Amino acid sequence: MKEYLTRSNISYFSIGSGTPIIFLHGLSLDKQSTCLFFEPLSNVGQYQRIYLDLPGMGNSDPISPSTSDNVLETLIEAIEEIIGARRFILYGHSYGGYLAQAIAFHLKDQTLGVFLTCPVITADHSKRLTGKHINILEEDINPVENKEYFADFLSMNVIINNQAWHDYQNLIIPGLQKEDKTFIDQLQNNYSFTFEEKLKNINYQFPFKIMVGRNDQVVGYQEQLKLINHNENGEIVLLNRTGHNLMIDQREAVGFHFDLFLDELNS
Amino acid sequence: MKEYLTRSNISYFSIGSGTPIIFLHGLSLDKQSTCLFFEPLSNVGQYQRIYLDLPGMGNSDPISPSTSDNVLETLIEAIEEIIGARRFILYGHSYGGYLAQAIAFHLKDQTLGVFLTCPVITADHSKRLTGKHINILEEDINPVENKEYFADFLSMNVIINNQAWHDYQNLIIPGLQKEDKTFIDQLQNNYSFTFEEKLKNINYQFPFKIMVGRNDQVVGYQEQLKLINHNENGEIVLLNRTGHNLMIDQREAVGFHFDLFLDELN
Ligand SMILES: [Cl-]
Ligand SMILES: [Cl-]
Repeated sequence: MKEYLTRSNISYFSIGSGTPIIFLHGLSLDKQSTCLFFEPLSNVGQYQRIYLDLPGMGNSDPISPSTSDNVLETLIEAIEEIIGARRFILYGHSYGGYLAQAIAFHLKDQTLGVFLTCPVITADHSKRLTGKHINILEEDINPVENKEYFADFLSMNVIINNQAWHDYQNLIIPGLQKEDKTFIDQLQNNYSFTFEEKLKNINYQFPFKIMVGRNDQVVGYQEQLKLINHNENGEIVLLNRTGHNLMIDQREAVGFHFDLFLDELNS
Repeated sequence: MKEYLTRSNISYFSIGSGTPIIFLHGLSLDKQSTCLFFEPLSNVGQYQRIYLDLPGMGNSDPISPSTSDNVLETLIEAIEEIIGARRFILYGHSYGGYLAQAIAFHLKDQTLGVFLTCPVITADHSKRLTGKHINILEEDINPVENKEYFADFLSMNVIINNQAWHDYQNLIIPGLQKEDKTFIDQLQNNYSFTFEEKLKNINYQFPFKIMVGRNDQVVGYQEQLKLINHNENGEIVLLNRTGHNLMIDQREAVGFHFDLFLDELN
C-alpha cells in the first residue's frame, strides 16, 4: 500500500473516504499491526482509515525531546495535516491507547468515539495493576521462519496455536524489527502525562469502549475496569485466556466488537 | 421433539447429546425465551441443551412455600433427576441467573461454567444499583398483533425496530401468557436467598461470564462489575444501548459471546 509522510515526519497509510478513523498501534509495534488487522474486516470499508506510525516506530523518526508530551503534540499536528478539523474516530492499543485517550481529552469536540485494546492508562510501569500471564497450549508448533522471536511470542500471547504464531509474525514482528529501542527507553523516562489523573476521571461524552485480558501482565484489566462506571457511554469486554496481544488471542472478538462500536456511531 | 416433566414438576426440553447445558430464564418468562434463542444461534450442536421452566412459570407448577430458597431446592432436585452427577454448564438470565449463581454455589464440584445475562445479584429491588432506561428509535412500528404487549416492549427494550418487536413477541410473550402471577407476586415477598451475601463474595473456580447493559433499569451493571472484582475467572461484557432484554437489544453479541464461552470451556 501507499505510504505517506506528513511534514511533521509521521509515516502513515490512508485508505478510503468517509469519516476518518485514526489508528494508533502499541508500543514496539508499527502500522502493520493495525493495518493488517483491521483492513480484513467487513465494515471499515465506508471509512477513511488512517494508520499512523508512532514516533520512533515503523517509518516514523524519533523525536526530540523524547517525551509523551512531544509524542502527543506531534500526533495532533499530524492529524490536523491529514484531516484538518474534520471529526474523527479513535482506535488505540497499549501506549497507542494512552495517546488515544490524551487526544480525545484535548480534542473533545472533534472526537466521535474511542475504542481501545489493552490500553495503557497508568504510564508508569511500577504503578500499574497487572495480570498474570499464562499459556494455553492448543497445538504443537514447529517454527521455521522467525525462530528467534518464538520465546517472545510464547511470553506474550496466551492462546498458543499455529494461527496465533502466523498472526504474531505478520502483525508483531514488523514493528519489532523497526522499533528504535533507545528512543523508547528515553521516552519511558518522560512517559506519564501530567493530566493522567484527568484521563482516569473524565466522563467522555461519546462511546468509549475497552477490551482487556485477565492474563495481560503489561497493563492488566483492573484500572481499565475502574474507568467504566463513571463513563456514561463506557463499554468494556474483559475475557479469560487473553493477554496483551489481545488481537491475536481473541481475533474474532476484536473484529466483532469493533464493528459493533462503529454501529454505535453510525447511529 | 418432546416436552418432559420431572417428578419435581419442572417442565423442560432436552435436545442433543453430550455435555449438558442447563438454561434458566428470566422472571415471568418461560423456556421458549431460552430455547427459541439458543437453538438457532448454535454452536450448541455437540451439547445436551436443557431448557427448564422455573416453578410458577411456563408449564412448571407453582410451589409452597413460594420462596427463592425453595425455587432453588426444586431446581436442584430437577437437575439431579435429569443429569444426576454429570458435570454441567449453566446459563441464566435475570432471576434465572440469580438461581444459576445459587446452583453453582451449591453444586460447585459439578459446575463447569456459568454464563449470565442481566443477572439479579441483589434480589431486593430497593437496594439495587440500576441504570437509566432509554429507547433508540430506529424504525416506526405499527403493531397489528399483540398491541396490548407493546407498552412493556417499549418500556423494556432499548433498540426499537421491527425485528426487535418480532423477537419480543416470539421470546417474551409466551412466558407472559403462562406465568402464574399469584405465585410470582408471592415469590417476590420472599425473593432473596437466605444465603444471599455468600453469592456476592464467591470466587468461582471456573469461568463466570456476565453480560450487562448500561440502560438496564432492573438489575443495572454496577453490582455485576463488582462481582468481576473478586472473580479470578470473571469475564464481563458491558454495552451501551442495551437494557434488560439484552438478548433482543444485542442478539448477535449474546450468540457470539455464548459460543466463545463454550469454546473457553472446551
Ligand atoms: Cl518499508
Ligand atoms: Cl405471601
